[PDB]
Amino acid sequence: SMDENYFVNYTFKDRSHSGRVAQGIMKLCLEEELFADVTISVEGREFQLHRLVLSAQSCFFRSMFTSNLKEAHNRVIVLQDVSESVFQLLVDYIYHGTVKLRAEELQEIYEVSDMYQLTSLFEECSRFLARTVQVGNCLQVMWLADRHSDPELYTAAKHCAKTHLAQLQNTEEFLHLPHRLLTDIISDGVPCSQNPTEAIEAWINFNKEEREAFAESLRTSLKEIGENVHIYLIGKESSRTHSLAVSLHCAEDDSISVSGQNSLCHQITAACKHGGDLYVVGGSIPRPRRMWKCNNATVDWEWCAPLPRDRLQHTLVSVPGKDAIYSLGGKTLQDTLSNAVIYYRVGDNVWTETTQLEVAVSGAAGANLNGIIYLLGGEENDLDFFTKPSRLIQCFDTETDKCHVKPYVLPFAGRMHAAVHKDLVFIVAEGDSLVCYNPLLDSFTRLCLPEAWSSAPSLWKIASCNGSIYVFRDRYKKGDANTYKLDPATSAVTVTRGIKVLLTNLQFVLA
Amino acid sequence: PGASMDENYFVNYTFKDRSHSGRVAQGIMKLCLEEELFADVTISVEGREFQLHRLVLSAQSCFFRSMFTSNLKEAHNRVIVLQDVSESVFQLLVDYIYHGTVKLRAEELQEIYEVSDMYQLTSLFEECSRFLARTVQVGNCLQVMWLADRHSDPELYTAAKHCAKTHLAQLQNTEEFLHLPHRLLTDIISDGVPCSQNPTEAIEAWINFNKEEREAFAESLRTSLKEIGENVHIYLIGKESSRTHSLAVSLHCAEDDSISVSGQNSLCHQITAACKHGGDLYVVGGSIPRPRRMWKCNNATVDWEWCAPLPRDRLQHTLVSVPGKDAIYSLGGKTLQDTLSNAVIYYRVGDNVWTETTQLEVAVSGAAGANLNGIIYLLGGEENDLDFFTKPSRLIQCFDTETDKCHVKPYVLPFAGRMHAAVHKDLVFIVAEGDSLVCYNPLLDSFTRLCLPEAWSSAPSLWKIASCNGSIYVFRDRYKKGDANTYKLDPATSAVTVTRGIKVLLTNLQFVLA
Amino acid sequence: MRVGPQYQAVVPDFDPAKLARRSQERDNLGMLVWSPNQNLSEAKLDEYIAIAKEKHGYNMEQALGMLFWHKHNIEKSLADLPNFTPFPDEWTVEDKVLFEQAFSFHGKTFHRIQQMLPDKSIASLVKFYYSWKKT
Amino acid sequence: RRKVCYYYDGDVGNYYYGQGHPMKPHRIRMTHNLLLNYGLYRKMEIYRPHKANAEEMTKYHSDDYIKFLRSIRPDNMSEYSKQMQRFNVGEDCPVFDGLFEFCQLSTGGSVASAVKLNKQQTDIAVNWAGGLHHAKKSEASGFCYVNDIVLAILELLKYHQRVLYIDIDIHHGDGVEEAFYTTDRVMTVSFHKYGEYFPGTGDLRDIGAGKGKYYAVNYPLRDGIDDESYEAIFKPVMSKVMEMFQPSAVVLQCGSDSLSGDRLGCFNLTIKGHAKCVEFVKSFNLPMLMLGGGGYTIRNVARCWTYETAVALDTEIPNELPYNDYFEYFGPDFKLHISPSNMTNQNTNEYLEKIKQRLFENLRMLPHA
Ligand SMILES: O=P(O)(O)O[C@H]1[C@H](OP(=O)(O)O)[C@@H](OP(=O)(O)O)[C@H](OP(=O)(O)O)[C@@H](OP(=O)(O)O)[C@H]1OP(=O)(O)O
Ligand SMILES: [Zn+2]
Repeated sequence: SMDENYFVNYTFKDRSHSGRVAQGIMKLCLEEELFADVTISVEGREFQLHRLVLSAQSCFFRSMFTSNLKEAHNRVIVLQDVSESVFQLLVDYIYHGTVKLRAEELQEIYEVSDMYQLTSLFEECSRFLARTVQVGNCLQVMWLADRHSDPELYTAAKHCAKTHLAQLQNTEEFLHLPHRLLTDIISDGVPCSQNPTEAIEAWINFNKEEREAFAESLRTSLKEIGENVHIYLIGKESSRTHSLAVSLHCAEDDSISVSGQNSLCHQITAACKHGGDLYVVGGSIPRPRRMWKCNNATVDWEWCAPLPRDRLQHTLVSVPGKDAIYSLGGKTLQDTLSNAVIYYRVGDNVWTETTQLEVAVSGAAGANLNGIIYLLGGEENDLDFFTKPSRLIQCFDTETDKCHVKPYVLPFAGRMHAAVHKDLVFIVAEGDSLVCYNPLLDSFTRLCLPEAWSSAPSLWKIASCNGSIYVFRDRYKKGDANTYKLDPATSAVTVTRGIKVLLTNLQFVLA
Repeated sequence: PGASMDENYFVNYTFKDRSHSGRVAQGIMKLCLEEELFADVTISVEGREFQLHRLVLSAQSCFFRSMFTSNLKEAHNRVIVLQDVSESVFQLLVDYIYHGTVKLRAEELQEIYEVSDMYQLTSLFEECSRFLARTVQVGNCLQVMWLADRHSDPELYTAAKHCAKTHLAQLQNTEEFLHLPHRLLTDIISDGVPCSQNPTEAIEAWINFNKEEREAFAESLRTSLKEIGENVHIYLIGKESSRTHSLAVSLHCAEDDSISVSGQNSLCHQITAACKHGGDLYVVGGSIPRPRRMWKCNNATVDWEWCAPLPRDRLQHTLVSVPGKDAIYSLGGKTLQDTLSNAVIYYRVGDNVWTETTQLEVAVSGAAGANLNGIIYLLGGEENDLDFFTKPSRLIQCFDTETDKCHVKPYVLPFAGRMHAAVHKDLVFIVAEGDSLVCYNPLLDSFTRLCLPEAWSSAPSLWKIASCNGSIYVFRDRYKKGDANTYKLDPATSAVTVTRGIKVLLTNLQFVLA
Repeated sequence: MRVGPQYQAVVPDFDPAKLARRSQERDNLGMLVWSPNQNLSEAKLDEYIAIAKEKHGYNMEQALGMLFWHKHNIEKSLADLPNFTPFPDEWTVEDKVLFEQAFSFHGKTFHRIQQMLPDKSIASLVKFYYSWKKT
Repeated sequence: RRKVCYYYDGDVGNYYYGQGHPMKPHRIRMTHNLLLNYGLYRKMEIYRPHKANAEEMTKYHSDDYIKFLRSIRPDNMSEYSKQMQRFNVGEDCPVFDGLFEFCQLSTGGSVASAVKLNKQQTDIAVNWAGGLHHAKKSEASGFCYVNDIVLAILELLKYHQRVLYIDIDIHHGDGVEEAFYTTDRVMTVSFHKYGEYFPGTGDLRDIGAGKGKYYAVNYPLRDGIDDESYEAIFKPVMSKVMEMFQPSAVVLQCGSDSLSGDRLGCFNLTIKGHAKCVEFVKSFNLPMLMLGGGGYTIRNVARCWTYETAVALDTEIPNELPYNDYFEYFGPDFKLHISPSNMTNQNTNEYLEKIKQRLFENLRMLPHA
């Protein structure tokens, strides 16, 4: 400001004022319970609350308190649509901002926060509900999201119910759901193996008299799609110097079977799976430039545009939102780390360069999350001309093309593998450790792991498929091919049968 | 963020909201001011009636919390009368308490200071103390002495003590000095007074004011008297037109706004950087292609001394002096192969050994370096881009010497290129091309352009800035034949006064050190 | 960029007085197979090429190499064309089937192909492979 | 008129680098096959290059390296592990049958062209087989075994006071630039992409050393340069180089891997933009030598080199492709010229202007001839 002088006249803005006010309000409202002026009664329990903070936090309480009714002027106000525990948790959230969310009462908190217009808690409860949806309560969550006009949760429930449409066939709530919900879940595109025609005919046959008129509309609005629960495996055989690309298809029985197998005559430096297509980079390498695209149906190889620069151990991240493949970081042939970022347009077969990274890393783990690319771990550039294992977090916003390094740090360092599941990043590092990373709250939750993994200190590859997390072993013994499925709800581990591939070395496992 | 074992995102976990504090603050400000709802307590000052909320007041100030929780009927009374604070200052305090911003000004500063001390508003009190230390002068240094002594404020007291002891000779005839308590005089003379101020005359005058009561303190005052020498200086390093040897001039700033030459020295090598450490001058030079020699000049002896050579060869690097650790820092610079360098090295005077520390985020060459309570700021300079060439830079890089950690501030300077910066009190004054002077406050992270008379627009010449006893002097880089213009800048009123008493046979002023 | 006697080349010195001797003493290190003739019409050459390619099976290069042998004499070349057979790599039907099987099994690894076709050199196999892949 | 000698061998097309190796020397054969069908050979002298013996190759390369090359065979590969480690023969440059025969053919073509051009018999000599410019003095690199550009230049130096070497391949001509890094008799100008590209040399500050200071010129470029930018940076820099250096012979390395759509190159040049460089160089009326080298999309290479040989003879050629032995390879468009891609040009005007001005400032310091 040109009109302000720091020796006579200037304005003073305090950056710690908001935090100080919040902490003072919390301390004065909870620890001593002072200056209480409105009383709320829930199920016989008496709450002494301050109308100012409640009115500033939510619009509903402001509307009720500013009304001209005698009840607003009354000291005691009764509430009957909430329980004691839920209202206590709500008051805790309003006064502190820290709320302990439990799955048993998530539905109640979701409904009540919608009623009281607490936006942030409603959004967090919606995210928790979208995580927790399973095949058991998919239609109930459909109904809830439609009632409360929540698009994200409704879309998540639609995606979960659409891909398990055959199993929902023999449930009463599937037969009883209105015509609009069925139209929405069908027109989204049901996979061919689920037999949507059986679902349509059964829904019609539930009550033929009152439902026959909707047959033509359902058939016209029907759209069907094909199979992509593929987990791509790139490996090298012990007796061969070429690369083998094996694509596995996951069944509903939790058995994994090989659907195809391809051989490439070139070494591979990096690989990513975009949609249903597999892209590999490798060029008989003092020269990482060539790229080849494999399609499952063709069982062949198609060459794509070469890399604008040849780098070793870069991270290839697939971004279906912008229909692009990103190459981030990576070493150079002169052993100097590079921070160049380049993205490849699948439609136009053209590369482009964007803003460089803040910190150069090589061999990082790249995870795409709602169009934002996270670079996890890798190897930093040590000041004394060498490289050290890294633990920093880098966030790349593809919509804005702006990158920034997170102030937080991973529990471990070094080489790691990242798999995105729902709204979380699961990262597996050396030493049999699994970390569940939530970027919105920016917190870590280590998952317990069975002692059988301690026999050898081998690295583990993690891949996510149709809502299940699979953990693979990098080194396979002769006749010993172990693939561990992980259930994140209870941290259970189940061995999966049906896998027998002569891949001694699993170079890359792609989700 | 620790990896909690008992928390998982599918069964049970703790949701912590980081936008809650800002939302609560904004909502409470809006409700309390724009709509004026839920008014609970009433405060009356000089007949003017304010409606306030006891919750916010008790949340921000402990005095109001203690006042509101009393069992007396006045606490439960709807109206409460305050008679110590003026209405305007209380309005400013309410504005600060609710909104969080307040328009500080010099006319109400002392009253705001005292009242904010009474009401236990720590942040506003500290900011007012800083702003009062900035504006201290010789005319009211003793009043600030007494104020900071009453209010138990060490930083303001130290600043006032420095200003008063560095101008003790001007306070000899002042009426306030004659009435000064003996403890204050003991503290002002025991801190170390320059011998040019004649402290013994001050003691003699103070005793002669009232001999019948101050005679017993004569021996204690004389025994506790501590004196140091004299070196108020602004080294000017430059080259003459007729000679190829750099000539260094050490000027002495008199108390009557006259700058007199104290001595001069000549060196027979090219110098690429220079800095002023304590009372001594340090220069880095050497013939091409080996500019890695230090030369230390002592003003007491007017002699050159050899020091430890630089660890590596550099050009146009920035040298700053950090008296906190008794070190000299070299920041950025260019290599002999025309490549910008981000290497940082620091030299210890006591150990005469150079050591390398962490590198910068972005390498710069020729950037201005300013010291601030141990934090080194790099301003302007040149940065390399597209792709082998250099571009004028406007980034501000902060180097914290305690943790040896460097950062880049999100904001950028109003201009770019080469610039000269001189730290003044708590502010960094930057002068660049185009007759532009900007006052930069790192604490509030804001800039204030300083209007400058059109006499600077006669020629497009660069300017160098220096600080001496809290007075800002700005020099012209190019001296015409017989023309040596030096302006004293008063930042309170942006007034520029031509100074006299300077004769200088310099054509190019390579560096100005303060 | 490395500098040293073990990296750079030994550039000879330039002697102006020695220019007219070395060149006239050095033989042309190449064999001439065709030279342009300005007295020959393009239509006659096209007709001769077509006749050689169709009636006698000569390819593009061999017919013109033979034409230069008679000093651009079209009549003599046509008369002597049937007297010489343009010897190809005698790949029989069995040889083609065997090479197809070898390509199907071992791919473009011509060293392994040579194991099952010992009478065919690696160069011959490579030459045949690129002509075979056209179909 | 203008006499052009073309060096082709029918055996150089039968060498296989390996499975999926980018460099297939068979691209030369259909390059000749297009020449035989366009009718360009009517106005061209065709020669068969002799096999240069190891004595001719020792003028630049060390004797032990050439002894290894002539002694190495795939059937005794395991007996020379230390040699392969020392001489960088392996994954970069695979051992194949006829390695030394291929090297002999390339260097014989280049040296014979230099000798024929050196007798003032012909003005332009065309040798697409050679042009390998990455091989160092005692180690192979970048699919190049024996550096034949340097041997051809050394043959030219016996009569020409100054020889100017012009590179337009996307990669830096590190072998020849290294070979003549301390010589004022050869000026090597190279247009290449800088950054991470192989071999990561040819910086803007690489201007030689010793007597050769300011006698080596490097122009580092960026991704996706178009025809207009390439012409606008080639014409003035070449004009300044020819005005200051004043050469007596030109050796042009018409690398075809800078085209739009290669397997390895990332430029955006079309065939017209590539041939404009050769047409501009040919107009200076100097004893000129063209060699190939580079190029890894075989059909584009054949089209580009057929056009290059067509512009050497100042002969216009039809855009449609006449029927030949490799007609099916050029489908489905069946046209000589290739369209540019949609690649974004990263060579901003300011970047090219600054680089060109820096090069001009460097060239002013070159002493007058
Ligand atoms: O030019 P195209 O007809 O498209 O085919 C080539 C050819 O393969 P095919 O003739 O079997 O299709 C190459 O093989 P060779 O002739 O050298 O044996 C092969 O190269 P590699 O052998 O080195 O794999 C190359 O593939 P690529 O460029 O991926 O290496 C591939 O071209 P496409 O990639 O277009 O199929
Ligand atoms: Zn190349």
